[PDB]
Amino acid sequence: ISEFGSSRAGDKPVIGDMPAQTAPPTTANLNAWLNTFYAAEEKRKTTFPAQLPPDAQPFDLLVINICSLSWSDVEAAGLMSHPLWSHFDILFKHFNSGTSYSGPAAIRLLRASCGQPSHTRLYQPANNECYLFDNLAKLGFTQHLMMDHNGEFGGFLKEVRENGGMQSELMNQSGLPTALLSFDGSPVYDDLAVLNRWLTGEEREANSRSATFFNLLPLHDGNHFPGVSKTADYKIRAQKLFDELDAFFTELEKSGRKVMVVVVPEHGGALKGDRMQISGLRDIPSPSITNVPAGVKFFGMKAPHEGAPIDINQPSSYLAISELVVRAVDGKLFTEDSVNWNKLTSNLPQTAPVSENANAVVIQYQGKPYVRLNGGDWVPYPQ
Ligand SMILES: [Zn+2]
Repeated sequence: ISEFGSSRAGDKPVIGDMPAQTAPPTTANLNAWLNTFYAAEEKRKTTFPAQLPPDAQPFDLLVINICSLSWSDVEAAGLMSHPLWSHFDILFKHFNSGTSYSGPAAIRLLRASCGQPSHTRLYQPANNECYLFDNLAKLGFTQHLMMDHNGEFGGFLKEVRENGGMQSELMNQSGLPTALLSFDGSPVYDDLAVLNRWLTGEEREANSRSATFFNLLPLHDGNHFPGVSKTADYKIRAQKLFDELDAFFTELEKSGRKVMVVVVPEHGGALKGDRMQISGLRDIPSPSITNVPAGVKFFGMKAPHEGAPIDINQPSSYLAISELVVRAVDGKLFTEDSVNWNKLTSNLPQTAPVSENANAVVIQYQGKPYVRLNGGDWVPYPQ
């Protein structure tokens, strides 16, 4: 409503998804903006239904959470035209991962059903309604945890269990082929083999509903082919991963199963360095590191999406993934003769691109990036 417009009697105040940035960019104003962002975010949640309707349709949710993959990395690797990108139904162009470290990224994704917390708040219990997989478990979705690695490094599996709330045994990894040896010496299993094992298991369950969290490490720095001294080239590993995901999408299409696949990277690999951070360093969660390619694809729909993916251009983060899940949770979109793809992809929650690690916050303010180290004065991020 403009200055000489009127609201209607009884109108609620309109709550914007992103707090305004009209004040000049001083330390005090950027500090105040961040506190305003935290306040607004803490009031945001996806509301799941109390129970599924009796005519709900079972399907499987598979969340594919990829370490060390940002749009900047895809560009630097020369992989923007890989066929995988064109295979999604929905593709986010300004999805912010909120952090540049793996543990906090996974916790943020597991807490996708509420607005974005400060880094501090990630490591304290959240409201039960914030845990996406718990919301689904409540509605009868079997929970699965899957990885292409053992989760030992960095206490990652412990963080997923303790702070992410995912209290499920790691799916059996015995007999899987090894694709890489990790920077810590342990195996990174072949992703197509992990996904095919998942697909056989789900196929054993029938018209079950299930929700799987799958974390993938092949793009992490320091990974090598067994016996090879040098770190495998990033673009070779990324091509291999994208070819395996595309092959799996083909397998999923052939299966006829109803599946919602969400691909959401944790954070970038810092393949292309910048003034402050040489290639591979990611202690500051810069815009390049945190703008990641998130996508959604539906399989087994009576009326599948045709043509190129629907681009979501607005600033987004995990809350938008949770909203797409609740829009799908009754399974009815899978059996509709005609889907309103506009409505399905419109009015998704927008989230300002704020990113944090324990010691640093990065924001965009009036279109420019700033960093705050340990609660001190804001400084322009040097890009
Ligand atoms: Zn990671």
